[PDB]
Amino acid sequence: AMRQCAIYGKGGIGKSTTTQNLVAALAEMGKKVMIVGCDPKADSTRLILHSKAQNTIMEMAAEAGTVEDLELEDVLKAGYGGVKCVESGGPEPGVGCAGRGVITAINFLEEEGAYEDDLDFVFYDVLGDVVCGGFAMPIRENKAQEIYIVCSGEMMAMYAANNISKGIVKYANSGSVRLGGLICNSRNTDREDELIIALANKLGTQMIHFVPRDNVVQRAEIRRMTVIEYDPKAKQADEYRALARKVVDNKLLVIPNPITMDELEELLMEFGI
Amino acid sequence: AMRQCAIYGKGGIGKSTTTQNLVAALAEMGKKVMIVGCDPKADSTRLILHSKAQNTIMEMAAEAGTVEDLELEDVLKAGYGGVKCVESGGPEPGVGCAGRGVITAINFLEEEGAYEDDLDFVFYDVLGDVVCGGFAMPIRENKAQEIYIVCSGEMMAMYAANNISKGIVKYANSGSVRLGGLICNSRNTDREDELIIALANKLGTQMIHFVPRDNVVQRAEIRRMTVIEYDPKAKQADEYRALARKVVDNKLLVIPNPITMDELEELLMEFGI
Ligand SMILES: Nc1ncnc2c1ncn2[C@@H]1O[C@H](COP(=O)(O)OP(=O)(O)O)[C@@H](O)[C@H]1O
Ligand SMILES: Nc1ncnc2c1ncn2[C@@H]1O[C@H](COP(=O)(O)OP(=O)(O)O)[C@@H](O)[C@H]1O
Ligand SMILES: [Mg+2]
Ligand SMILES: [Mg+2]
Repeated sequence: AMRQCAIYGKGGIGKSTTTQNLVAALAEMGKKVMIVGCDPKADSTRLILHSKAQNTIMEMAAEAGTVEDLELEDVLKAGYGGVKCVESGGPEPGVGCAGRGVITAINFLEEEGAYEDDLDFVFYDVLGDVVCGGFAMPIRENKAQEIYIVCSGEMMAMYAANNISKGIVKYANSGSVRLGGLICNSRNTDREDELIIALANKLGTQMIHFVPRDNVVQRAEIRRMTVIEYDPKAKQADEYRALARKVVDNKLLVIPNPITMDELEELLMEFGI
Repeated sequence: AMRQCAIYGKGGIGKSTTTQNLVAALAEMGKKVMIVGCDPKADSTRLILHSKAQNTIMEMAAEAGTVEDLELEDVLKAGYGGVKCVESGGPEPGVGCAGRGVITAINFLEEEGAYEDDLDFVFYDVLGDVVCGGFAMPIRENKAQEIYIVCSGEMMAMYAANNISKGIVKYANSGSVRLGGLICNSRNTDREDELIIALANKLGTQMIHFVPRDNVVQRAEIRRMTVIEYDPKAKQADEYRALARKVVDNKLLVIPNPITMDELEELLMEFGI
């Protein structure tokens, strides 16, 4: 078996930094992991591959003729800890549907046998500002059973978490997609941990980890690495190791309870952020 | 004539706060303005209307039967300074296309004669994390001739500005949609103004104004008002008045020059943010 997890959240909140560092810690632990980038920014694998980014399935299919002319060994690339990496891509802005590459990529990976038994985890890194088209497909089509939402005390980040939760509820009658937890990516504000714990409780889930804001992230990313690889002794490395451990051990997967706008505003008012 | 302007940018960057405060300053100046909300969050008019939010065209059409059973006087609501307000709405998460309500709303407003000659400005407040579907329609279908992008020194906010610019270039052979400027909504970081000026120059536009981060915004919004209405003597009120004046006087509308990821990273590296 393998656990299929998707990391959702608003743009800029820390999905790709958190996912790649979490996955590096899992690989350091001995797990076999694949990352599938589902964000048109297409830089969700650069820290594993030590790269600028990664050429996308959409791009490679266009140069090869069809997606059928691609081989899995041409598209999947291995980096730190043997983590396997692939990027979906998407159409250029103003053209088509921004999420159409996610559908092409996930179907290609399934057909070409990328979901080999020795994998322990697959992580999809998914744009979450809209929940439609290919960005909704991991939920609609039962591709990611465990959704973890990266957020912060920022109202827009919590709004996005509630919006993604509504999409999970909408498809609860089919498949087995569930909310596994919230990950707080700190803005270095007071009581922020308590705020995200309270939001998780209202939704029916948990805060799986509070990730501190730490400048070592920027120093590692300037060098195209995870903190795990760049400085294994860093305090922040131990934070990602704690997050990875709790994801491995997590057994709470729920159909969430989305909240009203009044509840959100009451949370922010109360915690004085 | 009326000037048709759209405010784009990543989620949470300050589109709705900036737009409503800019428009309030325009109304204080004697201009007649309409705001059209084109973001599914649907709170783009609350500070003009002193409201929680505003019921959307999608919602009202569903309760009335069809969009044809709606009258313009039922949908448009006037608030501070006589500013007229309407919200598009959108489908619930996981269902349909998140931008489909924008198409319905703009077509309804055009057909029902909302673009009456005495209007001086229309502002569309548009989600900009993806440029597709209804969110691309103001550009694709020539609805907003003047695009102003709210951003900040945050890499994701500048990436979004570049992405929106690519969509403008894609439709430059038809209609007259142009980039009018960047608005820096400060994160209170050093040389941030210089950073956004440099980005604007690379794209071929200008920084039309640097909006400071000021807690009076939160104090005004807790009371469902613009800063213009809440505290007309505030320093921040004068900032929005300066922004409004420069939008009125702006004559630079360009087909922008999108930049590469290397150029963006060089900007951040250089300005040491
Ligand atoms: N815990 C953290 N501490 C410091 N910087 C962070 C942290 N998490 C994310 N960042 C920075 O935030 C920016 C955006 O993160 P990213 O993972 O690219 O967001 P997303 O993938 O959600 O768009 C990156 O520059 C990243 O280095
Ligand atoms: N200049 C500013 N100073 C202080 N707070 C701001 C400023 N601009 C925006 N905000 C706050 O940022 C948050 C998001 O702004 P908003 O306009 O709702 O973003 P968007 O419409 O782009 O999603 C709001 O809570 C708003 O009060
Ligand atoms: Mg990312
Ligand atoms: Mg808004």
